[PDB]
Amino acid sequence: DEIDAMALYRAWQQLDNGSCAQIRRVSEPDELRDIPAFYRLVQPFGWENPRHQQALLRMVFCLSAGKNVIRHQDKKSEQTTGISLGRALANSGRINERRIFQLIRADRTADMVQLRRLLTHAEPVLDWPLMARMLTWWGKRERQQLLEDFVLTTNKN
Amino acid sequence: EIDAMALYRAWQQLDNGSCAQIRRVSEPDELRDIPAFYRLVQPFGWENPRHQQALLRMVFCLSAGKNVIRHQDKKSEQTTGISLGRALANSGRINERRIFQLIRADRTADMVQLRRLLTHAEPVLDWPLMARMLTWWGKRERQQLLEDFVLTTNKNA
Amino acid sequence: MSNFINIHVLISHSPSCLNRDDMNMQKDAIFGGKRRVRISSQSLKRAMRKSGYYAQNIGESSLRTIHLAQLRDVLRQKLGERFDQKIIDKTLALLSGKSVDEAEKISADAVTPWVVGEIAWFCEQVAKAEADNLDDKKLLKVLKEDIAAIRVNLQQGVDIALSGRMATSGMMTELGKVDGAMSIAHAITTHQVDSDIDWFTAVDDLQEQGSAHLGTQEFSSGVFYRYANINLAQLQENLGGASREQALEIATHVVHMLATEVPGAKQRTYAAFNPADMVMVNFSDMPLSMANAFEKAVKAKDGFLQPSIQAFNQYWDRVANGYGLNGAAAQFSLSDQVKQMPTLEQLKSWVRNNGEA
Amino acid sequence: MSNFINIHVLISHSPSCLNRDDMNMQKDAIFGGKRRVRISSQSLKRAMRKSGYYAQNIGESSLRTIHLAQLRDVLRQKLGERFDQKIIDKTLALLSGSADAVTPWVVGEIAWFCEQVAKAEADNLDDKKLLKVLKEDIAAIRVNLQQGVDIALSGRMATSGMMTELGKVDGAMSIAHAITTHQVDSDIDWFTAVDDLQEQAHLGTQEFSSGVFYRYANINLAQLQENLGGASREQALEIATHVVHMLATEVPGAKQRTYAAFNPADMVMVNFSDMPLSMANAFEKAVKAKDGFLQPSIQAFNQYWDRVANGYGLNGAAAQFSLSDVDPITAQVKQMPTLEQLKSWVRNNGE
Amino acid sequence: MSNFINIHVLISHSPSCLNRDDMNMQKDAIFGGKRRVRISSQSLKRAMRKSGYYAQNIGESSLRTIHLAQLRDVLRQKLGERFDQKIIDKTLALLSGKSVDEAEKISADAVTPWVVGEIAWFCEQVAKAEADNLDDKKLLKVLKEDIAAIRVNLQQGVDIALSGRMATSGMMTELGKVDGAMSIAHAITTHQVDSDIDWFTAVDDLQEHLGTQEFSSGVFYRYANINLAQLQENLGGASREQALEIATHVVHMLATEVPGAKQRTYAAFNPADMVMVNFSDMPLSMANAFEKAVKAKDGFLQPSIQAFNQYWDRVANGYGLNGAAAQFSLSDVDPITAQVKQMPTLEQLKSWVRNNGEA
RNA sequence: AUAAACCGGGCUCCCUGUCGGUUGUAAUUGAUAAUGUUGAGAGUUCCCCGCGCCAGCGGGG
Repeated sequence: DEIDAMALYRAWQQLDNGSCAQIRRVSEPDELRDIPAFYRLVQPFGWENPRHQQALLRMVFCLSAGKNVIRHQDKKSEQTTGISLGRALANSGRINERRIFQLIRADRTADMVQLRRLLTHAEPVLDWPLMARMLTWWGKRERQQLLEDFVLTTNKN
Repeated sequence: EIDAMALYRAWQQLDNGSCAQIRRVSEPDELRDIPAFYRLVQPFGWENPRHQQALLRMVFCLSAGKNVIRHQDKKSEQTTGISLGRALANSGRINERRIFQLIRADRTADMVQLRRLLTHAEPVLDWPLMARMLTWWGKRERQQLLEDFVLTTNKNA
Repeated sequence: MSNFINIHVLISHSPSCLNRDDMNMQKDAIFGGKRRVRISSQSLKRAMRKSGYYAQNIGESSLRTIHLAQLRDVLRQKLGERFDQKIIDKTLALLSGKSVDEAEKISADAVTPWVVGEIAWFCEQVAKAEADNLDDKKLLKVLKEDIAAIRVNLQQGVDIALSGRMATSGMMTELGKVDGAMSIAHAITTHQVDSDIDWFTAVDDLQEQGSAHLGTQEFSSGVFYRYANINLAQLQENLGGASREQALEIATHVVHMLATEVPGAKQRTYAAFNPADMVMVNFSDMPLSMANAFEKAVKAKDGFLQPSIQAFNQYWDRVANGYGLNGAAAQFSLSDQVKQMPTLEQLKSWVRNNGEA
Repeated sequence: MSNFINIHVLISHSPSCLNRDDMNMQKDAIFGGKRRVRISSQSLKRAMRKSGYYAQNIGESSLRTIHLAQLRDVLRQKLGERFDQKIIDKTLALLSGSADAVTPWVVGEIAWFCEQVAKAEADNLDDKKLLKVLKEDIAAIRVNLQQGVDIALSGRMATSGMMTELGKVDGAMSIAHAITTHQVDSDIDWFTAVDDLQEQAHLGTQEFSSGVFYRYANINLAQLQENLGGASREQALEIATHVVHMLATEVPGAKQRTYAAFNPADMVMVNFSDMPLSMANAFEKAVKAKDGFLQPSIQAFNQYWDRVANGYGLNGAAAQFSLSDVDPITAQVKQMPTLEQLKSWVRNNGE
Repeated sequence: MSNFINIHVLISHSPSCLNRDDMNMQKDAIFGGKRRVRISSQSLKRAMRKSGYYAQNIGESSLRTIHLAQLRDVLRQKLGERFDQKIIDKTLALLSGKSVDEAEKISADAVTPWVVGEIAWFCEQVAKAEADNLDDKKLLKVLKEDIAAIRVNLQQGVDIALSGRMATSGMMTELGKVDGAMSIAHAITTHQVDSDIDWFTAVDDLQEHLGTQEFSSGVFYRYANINLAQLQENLGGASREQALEIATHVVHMLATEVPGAKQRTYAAFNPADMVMVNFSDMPLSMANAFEKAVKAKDGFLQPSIQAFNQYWDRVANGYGLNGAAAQFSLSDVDPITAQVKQMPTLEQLKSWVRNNGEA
């Protein structure tokens, strides 16, 4: 029912350099639909179910920042979730607050483009399945929560 | 809407002279320069300008030959029949890059290339579904063609 | 005759930042559920007030301040040839409600508008009152008699005649209440705007800077809808009972300025000196804005300008028919019952002539 | 021939602040669990009553004067069981210095005065001193007798001089609070005050927003006719016409000099009924934006009407004027190209 | 006489990356709802400021810094033969509002433009004020009386006279506040641009990993104007003709200078294909000529120039612009109607500008 | 005609001034699209008019 995020992650990690190269050339999420290698990548992960397509398009798009741009790290046994996207972006020390500002205010499509730029720039360390859920919904609530996590992190750290 | 199987049956029973005369075009609009065309497509609402573009495409593909496109009805189990992309993939005669360069090919470049693929592959398919695809023929129907092709090729291997 | 005059402007700006807030981000507003970029009314006002067109066709502008010491010295300087120093000081005191020492720091209650002409007139009055050893509250009593005589002075302070003034202290509290004759709306864009950001640096000519964090400046371009109306009667009153012709004159200047003046912010580094591409003027018995023409935000097609102009025109047709608005209207446009005007000057003339030339 | 007229209006305002509270924050209301910007009943009604349109078409109506002379007979046998004709005729003569019906607030106030006159007769109080005691009240009622239509439509002024209980005159028109059809994203303006003598800053804030407002009003025709001395339905419908016009054009005055939200309404529907009803529940589930808030709001209105009108028993002539060409409403509701045509339609009882 | 001089430039660049941000991305901007490529006004300014042409026809650039230690040392070396070290140190300390020790690092509040001529002048004043036992406050109030006398020194810092200066510390707050005479806009393309991407590598000569760079070509619209009166004022009261000469050099530089970025690897050394100069009472930009992004036909250049010419026709007729105007262009096709004098060469244009638009 | 009725929270206000994101970088090496094939047959060509020995001939679309 729910999309496997970790599977897709590892899949993207072990992808052949040519396919990765072919996917890395999209400049917009929907362009992934122009690319054979993409469908081959997401076929095992429920692409054929319309419910999961938009979601998958985002996931891959962000991953398409690089083969190891998004470093996944498991959460600690103690805490209930791992590192959030905002927090990681803030932790990188390379992302300026106004970037997030203009991100959460961006139109559809544009936001994902911007996000991917931020990911290449930061090479964040985060709980990937968490980010994946976030991308799965990606609405007002989530954008806001992103900026909040960023702000509070940058505040303490 | 436009009756498909009617147009197909008309094409199957057209006289060989008209048939060969139609095949000879090299671009859909050239069909407008041919009488046999008008007599063929008039019973199916050519007179309504909304339906014209569509018809021009459909016939063009049919113009590959009187028996290049083999219709086959969908099985009662299945909700839809064999789409074009699946058919092409099933042929074993088409190369992925032909399809890729097909969906990235400009109005017009596009139909010519498709007809070449049709003659080459002589596909068995649910014709009215193809007809619908040709009725709309926009970014997502093209992308869907590529999807079906790639995914079928991966499935079958 | 119609009391109200409506001025609509569609003007398109190249990338720029014509107004910002406490975080130096472009001022915005939500309309139709989508973000428009906004140029506030006060900004437009001050733009027109301090313009050179104003200075050459309308006259002197009010002087808004809170530093009665500085104002003291200024007033001494430009009135010293007509009045005694303490006649001046006295007048200042009576109007401000604060004692005019030779202190170098004297604070009013708030930043208020000072028309110099007005103050000169009050200086004549206070001179009189000084000659007859008259008590202040009685001078007040006398002056409350004929307020029009004081408003006649706002012809050397038209900007207050247009935008009004509220009074809180001194005799102004009784004599100074002006209700503005011009209503003016915050400029907003006819389309959704996602603002761009400039990321700049400063190269230090004495050290090869390496890693650095770049400064940010929000900016955007946009097609703005400006709207203002003028209440002719109230202008006439605010000016001391001036003729309709003088009102219409001032109105025409407001049209010009609303069609040409652009706030000054960051213009030295973004240069958005664009004239307006559409100006329509419309006489009416009840003021009405055309903002709702762009509530459904304009989607671009070959730009935002033309689609905006057409949105405008269509809503104008629908409202004119719907509410039966037969009033003189004229439209000036750069692009190929409303009288069309080839040049801005023809429009201006039309307005001067009460809308029938 | 139904008693109530219902007026529904959808009007969109560009960025502004038409109504705020003691903290200079825009007025509020929760509906359907979500917050809507509000413009108070008070604010809007005042907007209407103090307007120039009202002044010319209500405050300067023909029916605006009540001539006491023509009211002698009816007055006297409406007051005969409480007072002798002497005391009555004396009173009426005092006030002033053919008709068969009389407005109740008239009868009430006249009654109070009568009582006073009798009271003064018993003490053989001099007439001069009598008038000297109640100069004020005389002036008052002489004023109120010149403003008939106004009082009939809107009710008594907040300072009227009315003494009795029948003097507590309700307006024939009831005006609801206006709320937005949608949840609002409120904006906050940050401004400064440049000191032209030391431009070398202290910022202040004003809240503002834009929105699609649903105005609702109803008119109690019977009450109107009664409080005009038994005037005909045609006349009451005339007045109603004027009220429709106003609810479609008049806008509160707050901060309009600096925010100028001078907008006309985009939809005006009039609807006759036996029971007056607001269509606010069309927006109980708050409108979501789709190419603006206006079209979806209008659509929600129309479809609410379609869904519940007949079931709620709004069987009565109904017409709709609208600028936006969205999916039309039930065949039974007549469309109107012009406000003026809607007005005329109302004026002739709806056909 | 007209107070404002407007400079419009259409200049076409071959594949390049002339301005980028902290993420190696081309600077862009949205106009007419389509993406233009952008070159920031700062970039243009500093490219002009530091150019060779400026060095040969205007003079030495201002020295912009925030490091007062280094500045101290510099000022010593270049002025030492004229003043005691302690007069220099004191002048710097008074202007900056910081204390000039023999401290290794002494940082101002911000990067400010300094002119050595100006600092010298202040050194004289501080010296006579030293000789007269006059106190710093009184010195300040005295100097405040004749500002022009300080603005004359900006003839050795003309760039400051053009782009201005702000101060937040020291006597400069009262004295060194300069209001820029030249307004200049970000350069944007007249058309939509979808940037290309160069995928590159580096070959390791001792063994047997791809990077990326965004680039694009584009037809750019440069705009600037100069406020003659404010220039004259900012230069101490200089002549209208000296003003016009400086404005002329700005025309030249805006038509020929190009930011240095990525140029050694992309070499977009193109000159302008159209330059129009136009005299005016109220400054106006022609950017709106390209609000409707220019569609290509036989290039972007020709249709951009025609679009320009048309808008200028519409705006000039519509707003009744009677002002001296002249246009230099490398294209042959139909220009602006006859109130716009045509110039075959750039130098004829510049002469026409030097001559207040009558030659 | 309901703690109701009658019933504005209302007037004034630039967020302004200064600022190159800059230096360096082959995508490169290997690769048949290849085997098999009459376009044969067949006078229909839709309209007007003229002539005719009614076999057809001719003029005009």
